[PDB]
Amino acid sequence: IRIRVVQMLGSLGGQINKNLLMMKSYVAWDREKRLSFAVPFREMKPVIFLDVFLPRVTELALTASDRQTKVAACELLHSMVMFMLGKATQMPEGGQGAPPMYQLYKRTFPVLLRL
Amino acid sequence: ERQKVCLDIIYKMMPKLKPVELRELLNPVVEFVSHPSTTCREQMYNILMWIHDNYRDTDNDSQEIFKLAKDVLIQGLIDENPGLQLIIRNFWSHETRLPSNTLDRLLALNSLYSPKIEVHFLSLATNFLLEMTSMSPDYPNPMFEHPLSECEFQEYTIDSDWRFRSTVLTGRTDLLRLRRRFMRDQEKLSLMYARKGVAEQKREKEIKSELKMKQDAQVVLYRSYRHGDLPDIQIKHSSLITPLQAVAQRDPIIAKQLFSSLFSGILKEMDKFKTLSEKNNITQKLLQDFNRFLNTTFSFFPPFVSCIQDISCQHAALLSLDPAAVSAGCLASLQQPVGIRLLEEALLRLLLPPDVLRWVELAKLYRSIGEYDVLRGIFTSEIGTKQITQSALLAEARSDYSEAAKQYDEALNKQDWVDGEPTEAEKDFWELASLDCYNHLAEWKSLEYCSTASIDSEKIWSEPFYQETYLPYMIRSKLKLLLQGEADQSLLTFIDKAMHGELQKAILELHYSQELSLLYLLQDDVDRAKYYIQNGIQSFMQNYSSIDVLLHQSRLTKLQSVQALTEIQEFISFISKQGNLSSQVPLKRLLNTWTNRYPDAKMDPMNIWDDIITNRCFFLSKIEEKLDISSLIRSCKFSMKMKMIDSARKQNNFSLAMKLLKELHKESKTRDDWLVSWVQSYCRLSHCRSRSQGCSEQVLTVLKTVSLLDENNVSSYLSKNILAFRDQNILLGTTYRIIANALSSEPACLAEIEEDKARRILELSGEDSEKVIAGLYQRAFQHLSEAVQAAEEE
DNA sequence: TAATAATAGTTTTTAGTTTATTGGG
DNA sequence: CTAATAAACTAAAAACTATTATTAT
Repeated sequence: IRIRVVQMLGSLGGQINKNLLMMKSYVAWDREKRLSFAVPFREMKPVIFLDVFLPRVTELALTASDRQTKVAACELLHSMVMFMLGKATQMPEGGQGAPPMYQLYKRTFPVLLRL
Repeated sequence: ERQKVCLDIIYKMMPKLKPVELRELLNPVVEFVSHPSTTCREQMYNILMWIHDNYRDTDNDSQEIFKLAKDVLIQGLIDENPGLQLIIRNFWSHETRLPSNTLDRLLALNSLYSPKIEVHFLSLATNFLLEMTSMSPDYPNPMFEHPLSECEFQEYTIDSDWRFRSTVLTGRTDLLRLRRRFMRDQEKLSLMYARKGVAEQKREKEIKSELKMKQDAQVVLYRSYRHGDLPDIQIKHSSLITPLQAVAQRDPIIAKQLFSSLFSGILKEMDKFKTLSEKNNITQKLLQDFNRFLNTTFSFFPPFVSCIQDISCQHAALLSLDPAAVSAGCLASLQQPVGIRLLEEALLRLLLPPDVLRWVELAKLYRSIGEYDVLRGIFTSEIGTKQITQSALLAEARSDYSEAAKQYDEALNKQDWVDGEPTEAEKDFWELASLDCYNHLAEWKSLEYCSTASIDSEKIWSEPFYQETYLPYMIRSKLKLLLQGEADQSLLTFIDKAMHGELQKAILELHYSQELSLLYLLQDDVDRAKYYIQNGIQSFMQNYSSIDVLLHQSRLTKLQSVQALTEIQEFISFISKQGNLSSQVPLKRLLNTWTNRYPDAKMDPMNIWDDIITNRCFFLSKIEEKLDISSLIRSCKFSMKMKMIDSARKQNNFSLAMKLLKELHKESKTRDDWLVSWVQSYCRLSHCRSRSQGCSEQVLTVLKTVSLLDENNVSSYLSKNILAFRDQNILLGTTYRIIANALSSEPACLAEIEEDKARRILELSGEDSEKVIAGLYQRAFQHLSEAVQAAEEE
């Protein structure tokens, strides 16, 4: 299937093929690190941010081949979303009373509903 | 049996041996990797781990044994059998091999590297650093001690099947042993028939079993899910790390940014409690490690190189890599702009300025990405030692590569340097820019000038890193030479000796396999050509999966590459499959159609262009030599070349193939239509040739002999469409307008001052310049009007 | 479903010509 | 007035390994 796709896509025409790609379509998903996570260790424990993971795993589990990858990414994002909502309910931030991942909610609810 | 017993021989007897006999014995042993049987593979792995543990310190030859042992181990870190992967992961992940400290794990994974598994090291390192995080006390504990609210979190089980959606609308057992063999009241050959029939049913059972197994293996989850009306935040850390490592082994890019994040965080946590001397020393150790990593890698996987330069970006102390190495990796792996910032911030932190190396690397990478603004914005500085380079680049900014090549040649041949000798990197810039502009100069002569075996008498021409840059240009030169109908076998002998040497052959298939395919078509090795081309296309689509979505331009270039790949593979997909020597199938009448598919106009620079036409013409030549038809192929290539020259004029690569146009005119007398089309092409090109000196240029050549004296068969004596006729009227009015404007702007031009045939024709078309400009404006208006009434007739 | 029993491939005589070698008449 | 013939010569067949298909299930 994939070799058929690539061969006939090339057969179509390069500038015609260019139509796969204008507000620049990306800047960032947040104005600061509204979400973070500290990975545990036997020794001291550094902190990791899920925000860089959020969008790309969102499309990766949205639509791709290799059903194994789809299921694994979906499980990861469900654990992720449960953790982030728990963190939001844990210690609310400021700016709007509590906009913990408010814009991020605006982004994640559509992908959650379409998946 | 014999291989396994021999490995067990070695395993039992080697603990009583000298190092020298061990080194004698291991060379005819270690190569048994990639054996079809896995069992011998873990047997030799046991041998390797034994000698790995036994050799730690002394004699440098035993140390070499140790080095080769860890090399074969690390290249054994990939196996098709997942059990081998599991057992080697368990072996390496032990504290003895990799100490339990996180920074110890970091330095240990730096200590290990292989050029061939650079695709998978990021995922492997993530797996090593995450699955180890299992003895933390809170690791089994939930992250959040509090639940959301009161709820019943009963477990929700999840099924699994090969079926998918949208498929359906609506000794106590001695009785058995005593009764097992009561054959006596039965017949022998009847039982034999029963046995063989049972064998037959087992055969088709195996058939249906393998038919079922054709689909993917059943997907397994990695986290138990509870059920309730309120979400359960109180869940273990395993619940998130295990899917995380799973997907890390699935996708490389997510592994890339998570590795970057964990690296940055762990350094930002280690720096708080260690002495600055030790942290600094560790930092230089890492810098040496990354320099080694980039120097040793050959198949520059964009994720790995991009992540290592990115993690170097976040730390100021890490802005000290070999900048030429960074430049080469970014250009080769098409991860340029982030490495541009690497060079920029390394310059910024470092603060007489020796930064000319960083300048030249960023400049060549900006030239690679296509733009020119940064080039002049930088070289207008005093740091630009040779303003000849600045003049050359600004003059070729209008795609005038000939003069730029001249500047590069005279600069490299300028022995004297009153302003001081240019650095070696500047000369490397000059020669590589000459190579690129010669690549724009699609003729084979420029390519041969590249292949003139550059100074210091430069597989023989591959090992130095400068030669590594030349190799793509050299082979492109050679293929463009040979494919046009030339034969030297020098390239064939070179690639034959390049088969010898695993690294050189390996890089040439992993990057440049379609070149192998086309030369094997030249040698009619269609099978190996198919092998090379399928390898190339699958590797390239894997790379397209690897590359990120932000850099559109790299994806565009890849798109044109695979476009050319698909035309050549569909050519090889139709040679004599139906049989084509006298069977005039419409396929030949169809492959040339749609202008022989889309030529990808208005963009997609000229190297795509000449590759497309050259392969297409070589193809049709191969068919016609293996098969009125010649008239069809001549018309086809005529159309191809007209689309070429028109698009490249739209490309404004004004250093067109002049003599190609001249020969197009020379045998343009096939029919009137062909030469007419060439005439319009040339005259429109000269119309576009107006520039700053377009005044003197256009008046010196007024469409050569005034539209080449085309007033014999306009629209083939109007027998063609009058759309053609209105086109020549448009062109004639256009050149009249250009000449009249040129004379009005410059009444004192030298050419009109010069007594020449141009003077005669201008006064004929017109005394005083006012009368002449009025007459030519009248003629222009007349011809434009003629085009106008010819326009409305649809 | 997987064994062992026929079983050709080199030396080596030996008959089967052949000969080229005398005196017969 | 026309020869067995000793030697040379090739041919042919047996002897001794000689692994190699070959059934059972």
